[PDB]
Order: sequence, then structure tokens, then C-alpha cells
Amino acid sequence: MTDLRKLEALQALHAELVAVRQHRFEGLQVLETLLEEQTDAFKALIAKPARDTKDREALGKEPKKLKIGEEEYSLNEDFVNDCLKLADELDLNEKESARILIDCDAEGDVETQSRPLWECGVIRFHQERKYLLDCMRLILEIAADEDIDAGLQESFGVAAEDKIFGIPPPWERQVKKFIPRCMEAMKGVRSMLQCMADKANARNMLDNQETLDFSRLSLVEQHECLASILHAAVQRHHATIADFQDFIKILRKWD
Amino acid sequence: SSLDNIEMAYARQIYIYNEKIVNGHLQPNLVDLCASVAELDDKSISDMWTMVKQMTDVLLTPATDALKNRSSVEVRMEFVRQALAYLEQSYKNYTLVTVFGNLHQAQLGGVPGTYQLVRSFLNIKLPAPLPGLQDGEVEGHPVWALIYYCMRCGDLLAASQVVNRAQHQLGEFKTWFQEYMNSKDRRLSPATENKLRLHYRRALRNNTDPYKRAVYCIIGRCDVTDNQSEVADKTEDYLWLKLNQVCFDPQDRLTLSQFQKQLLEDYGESHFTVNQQPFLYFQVLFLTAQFEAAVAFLFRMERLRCHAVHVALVLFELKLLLKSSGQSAQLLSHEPGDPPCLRRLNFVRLLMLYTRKFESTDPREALQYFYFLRDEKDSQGENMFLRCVSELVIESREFDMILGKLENDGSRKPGVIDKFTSDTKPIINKVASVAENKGLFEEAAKLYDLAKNADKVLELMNKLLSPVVPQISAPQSNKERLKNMALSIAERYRAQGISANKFVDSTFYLLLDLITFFDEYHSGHIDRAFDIIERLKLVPLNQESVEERVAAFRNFSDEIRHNLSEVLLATMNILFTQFKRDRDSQLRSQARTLITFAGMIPYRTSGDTNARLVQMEVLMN
Repeated sequence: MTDLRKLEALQALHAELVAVRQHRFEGLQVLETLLEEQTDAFKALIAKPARDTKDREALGKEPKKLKIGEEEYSLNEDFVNDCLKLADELDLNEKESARILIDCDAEGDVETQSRPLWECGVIRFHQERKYLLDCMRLILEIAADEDIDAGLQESFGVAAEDKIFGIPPPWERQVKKFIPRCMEAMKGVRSMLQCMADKANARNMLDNQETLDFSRLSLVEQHECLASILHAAVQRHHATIADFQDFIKILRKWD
Repeated sequence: SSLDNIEMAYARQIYIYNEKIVNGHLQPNLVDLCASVAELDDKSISDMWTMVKQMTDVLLTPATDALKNRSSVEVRMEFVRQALAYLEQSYKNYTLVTVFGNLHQAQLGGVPGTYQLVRSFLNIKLPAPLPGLQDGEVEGHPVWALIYYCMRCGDLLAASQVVNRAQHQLGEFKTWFQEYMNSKDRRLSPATENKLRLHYRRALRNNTDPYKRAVYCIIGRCDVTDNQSEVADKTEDYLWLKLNQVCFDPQDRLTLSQFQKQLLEDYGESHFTVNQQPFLYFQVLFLTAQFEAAVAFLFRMERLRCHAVHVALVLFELKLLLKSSGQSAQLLSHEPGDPPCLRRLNFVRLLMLYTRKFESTDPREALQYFYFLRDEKDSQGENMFLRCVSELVIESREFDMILGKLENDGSRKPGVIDKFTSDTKPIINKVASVAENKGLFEEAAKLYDLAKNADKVLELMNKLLSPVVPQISAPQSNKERLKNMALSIAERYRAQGISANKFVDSTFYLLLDLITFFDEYHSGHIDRAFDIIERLKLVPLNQESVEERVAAFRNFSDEIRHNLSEVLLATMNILFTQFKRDRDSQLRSQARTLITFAGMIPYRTSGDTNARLVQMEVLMN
């Protein structure tokens, strides 16, 4: 299709990167078109809006009609309950959490997996971070491939400098560097995984066991992807002594 | 929506502050407008704005340069006092919650006098007597403990009362302290200041009473290296301990410049963020007048971006923020021709980052933040606010919302930018200009038409029509969708008496007539279509007009000469049909005329056309 949502956009983009990596350049013109539509996605690696009270009190006060962007939806007593549940488990904003659940109703994945609607929101949320971060590794990996055309090898290189590292190209040009965002990004994965075991162990001490396992797998994969991206960025001599000292301190504080 | 609960509330407050300046009203207190949302969050944020207000609530020189206010020893001195007053009051609240479990609990019973509070504070924090205290006690507590924590809370009077009940024990300290309380700026006279310092240094450099040590060099601003770690164990106790020791114009002396630089240079973020508590470092920088450092620092915490941008705005609407002239610099930097102890914030970049997050699906709020850039330009001269609105429209493609939709009835419902400036002619051309450069003519026309720039509207409308002139106008086709907009532009351009130069304009109304000529020709209304082409006097029908019509073709727009081929054939096929239905001589004569015209005109597909024209004339005979 052409009007793909965020999830379908990242899943389709991932397939294109694999083609170029597996010596298949049949999607060059289609690849460049995706990086421009997801420019805002590559800028921020992973960032969940903090849970606000304005939407919490407003969502439950008039759970009749919801307006997200240009489209409109109708909320019922059943769907509204899934929004508060998803927002609490992941500590995500009600507006952002609702959009995730709406994407499931449209695509209709509840029947493909046969799971509660509120649980699908957790999987859909983790899938975004997976492809959003995993696709970045392919860009840098292809940009360093020596067994491809020199021209194509340089296209993905300059693109990653601006899309991932937020560094504009040489033909042009308050903002925060990439490393400090990556360090804080990985930090959120650790705090989210730690609070997950504490809460999960409390209730465990069900039909969601496999979902929790898949979420842990996605989290560890995202952490590995972030580590690889950090390594690649450091390989371009884009670090300093402060980051080294911070990493040494984090290692010294390893438990 | 890309804005979290906290960020959204701030946006609304910034809309008010803009609505006030857009309607010329009183410039309200921005710091108050931001603290209004802070109370909706945990007190971690409220206590920040409390510090922001008290650190910025200094008598300034309105209409004065930013760099000048921040370099003046006059202002630099009041900063230290405003901070000390915050560290003292802040500590006073710590002393309340230490004695009473809740601020509310203390209030219902009544806040006791700073003296009795401190006494009820010593009970807890030292239950048993330390064997190293000196000068006895006062009403059951060591006299020096009372003096210190009273001065720490900022109530010198409460401390002096303690001194009055121990006149015999404290010796000459009474006449010295009574002078400190009297003299302003928390400084003694050089003569008396010398008398006490030498006495302390003489045989009290190492005394077993730490509180005695602390008070003496807080009064004398001595032993700056000794952090009095026995009594000042917290970070705020250190800041407060030093700001009571800074001096102004060589040994055993510390100045704000040294202290402010000494802190972050030697003990940077690393030292103050090991406990993963960000505000601790922010308070260190903000309460030392290093506002740019604290702003950039706090702006990097992805959870506290909102707060750091606004504390920058406050410093910006108070002529206190030191902006970086060059826009190519990093977020934080020290100008080459400035002293090393001050730093500069690239304010333009700061807002540009914050905006990109929610500029995609929340344009209205973005503009409210772009307004603060109204006073700045770039290397090319463009007004930064205007440029930011151009880029935001090119990307978001929100024309009706931001620029005002110009309906096909002649109305211009204003857009969101109309609030900020009434001269919206340039950007509408800027946005129309790029979309024109991207072959988006149908849009560039709507945009140029929104700014009533008929020179460009009709130009582009000429290009979109010429290809479709001979085509078949069918429901929902590209002809109908373009013809119907061209006619909606013909009426609104006649009813309002608007027109471009006659070249662009003549061609535009000429194509509209031709579009009618083929719409009648394709419908079989031969008689009606023949009459139209006759009026236009574009194709000669009597031999006498050939000379003049041929000369006219030379200077007619190529958007017309292009379609000459189809016009001659349709006109011929028109005469051709009417022949099969004196009149015969008249059609025959006109048939000839078209041929000779086409023979003398070099035009598109003259080969196939001139041949077909001749064949159709032969069948007539």
C-alpha cells in the first residue's frame, strides 16, 4: 500500500535496507523516499512523552469522541479502559498511547495474534523501537561496505551524519549532540527493564508470559543496536574526554 | 500531538504572553507565567522557578544591553545577595520539615520564631552533647550552634539575641558581630575585620568547636580554602558558605569570577551529577550567575528540555541572557573578544531544536515560540521569525491553517500568522516561490492568488491551460479541475478589477476563450463554436486579413502558438462538416484562407497539419 502507518512504514523500510545489503539495488529510488518521510523519527532515537494529567483527566471525563491529527475516532467504555492500562504499564502519554491502540484496530492484528487489545499496544510500541533502531545499524553497516559501488557507499554515509547524528552535510551549515542522547536513550532501557522485573515479579510471585519474553527480547536487541550505533559513531572520531570519563564511571558502578 | 502534558501547559502560557504583546497590552511577568504550570508538577520544578524568580528579581536598567548589565559590578553584587537570600530561606524550609513532618503541619500550629525553631532544630540534629563545644550553652544548647543555624536561616536578629544572653562568655565577639549586622553587604570595616581575622588566625585556626570556626570566617570571609565540612555537609550549605566569603577588590581571598569559574572548570558536571540528580548542578550554576551554562546543561536532559528553554526565555525577555552573535557556533561557547569567565548561549539554535520536535503536527504552538526570534536576522537579511514560518509551511503544508484560506468566493479568512504581523505579502510569495520552483504550479497559483499577485497567478495559469486547451473536458478530468479554477479566477479578477500586464493577461483570457472553442467543438455545437473563433480574430477567414493576422502570430505568447495546430484543424473540420450539410463559395473561400495562413506560419506539426488542411479543402470541391 501507500498510506502506511508508523509500524508498517518502519517494517517496509527495514526490508529495503536488507535488499541493498544483500546485493539488490532494485529499490534505490524507493529507499530515498522513505528517509524523507521519517526524518523526524531518525532525529530522536527513543523518547516517550511523560504521562501528563491534562490528558488523563480529559480522556476519562468525556470518553466519547477522540481527535488525533486530521482523523476522528469514537471512544467507548471498552477501548478507553485499554488506553489507561497501556499508559500505566509503560508510563506513556494518553494521547500517544491511544494512537498505538488505534493502529491495532485499523490493521486488525487482534485476530492474527488472538490477544487482548491492550496487550497488542505493548508489542506495537516495542516494534517501533526495534526497526527504528535496527534500521540505523544497516545504514552505517552499508555505508562501510567495501564490496559495493563507491557512489552508493557515500550516499548512506552523509545521510547518517544528518539523519542519525544530526550533523548537517558539508554543503550547508542550541541542539544537543548525539552521544548524550544515546547515553540517555540506553539509560531509559535499563530503568524500564529494571522496573519491569520488579513489577512483573511482584504479580508473578498467564497468557502474557510469551509477550513479556518477546518484550525482553526486543529490549535487549534495541540495547545491542544502540551499543553498535555508539561504537560506529565513536569509530568516526566524534567523541571527547567527558564521554570517556562517564563511561569509565558507569563501568566502575557496574553491579 | 507531540507535546507532553507539561509542555502543552507551557505552550498555552506562552500563547497568553504572545496574545498580550500582539494586542499591545502590559508585558506580564514571564517568570510568573511559567511557574503557573510548575505547581501542576512535583516540587522539584516549583523550587526551580522560585530560584529563577529570585535570581532575576534584580533592579535593572531598562533598554540597556544584555552584556552591560551582566558585566557591571553593580548587578553582579545583587546576584550574590539574591542567591544567599534563597539559600537561607531554602534552608529555613528544610529546618521546618525537619521539625514538623509537613509544611502544612508547621503552619497550622504556627511557624515559631526563627530562634525557637532553630532551638527545636538542634534538639533533633544533635541529641547528645558533642564534647568539643566551647563557650558553654544558652537555654540548653551550645551558643555557637544557635548562632550558625540562625545565620544559615538568614535571621541575623535571632542570632544577635543569642549573643545578648551570652555577653560574658563570648568576650569581644559582641562588638564585632553587632557591626556585621549593621554594615550592609555582609562585610565589616577593614580595621575591625583585620582585628578578628588575626585573632582567629592567631590561636583559633584549629578549634574543637566547628560551629565557632564557621561563624568566625563567615563574618570575616576568611579561610576560603577550608570548606568547614564539619558543619556544611550539604551542597547548598557549601554554596551559601562561599557566597558569604566572596570578595570584591590578594591572599586568602576569593571573588565571584574565581569561584564561579573554579567550580565548573575543576569540578564540572561529572562531580555534581554522580548522584544522578540534575537540578543539583543547575542550582550550582544558576545561583552563581552562570545562567548560560545552567541553561545549556539543563537543556540536554531530555526530560527537562521544556524547563531549560523557558528559563532561557525568561533570561531573554529580561535582557539578561547573553546571546551568541554568530549562528554557526555551538550551543555553549565563549566569544573570543570577551573575558573567559562568561559564556554565551546560541539562543537561535536553542529554540530551533526545541521546535523541530513539535513543529510537524502542532504548528500553532511552534509559531508562539518562533516569535521570540522576531528581533533577530540571519546572514542573508531575512527576518528570523518570517523565515521560520516559511520553512514551517514548506514542510507542514498547512496552508489554510497558517496562511489563511482564500476561498473561491473572494474571501480571505486570516491565518495564524496574521496575528503576529500584518505584512504577509513576502512569505506568501516565499512559500509560493519554492512551490513554483518544485513544478507545483497548481499550488503556486493558489498561493500567489492568496497574496493577490496576479502577475504570477496568470503566468502559471497560462502554463497549466495550454497543454489542456484541445483536450476533451470530461467529468473530474484535469481539464475541468483546471478550467473551473481558471474561471473562478476570471470572475474574481473582473469583479475586483484586477489584471496583470497585458501580455500575461491577454493570453490568459485568450486561452479561456479557446478552451470554450474546443468544449463547443467536442460537443458537436459546430455553429456555436464557429462563432467564437471568429470573434477572436486569431485565424483569418477572408484573404484580406491574412497579412495582419500573420504579423500578430509573431508576438503572441508561445502558449498560444503551441495550440495553433489543433485550432486550424478544428476550424477546418468545422467548415468541413458544415460543407456536407453562395454558401458553398463562402466556405470554399474560407477554406483557402486557413491554408495560406498556415502556409506562411512556421508552427508545431506544420507538416502533418498543412497536409490534412489541404486534403479537407479538396473534398469540399
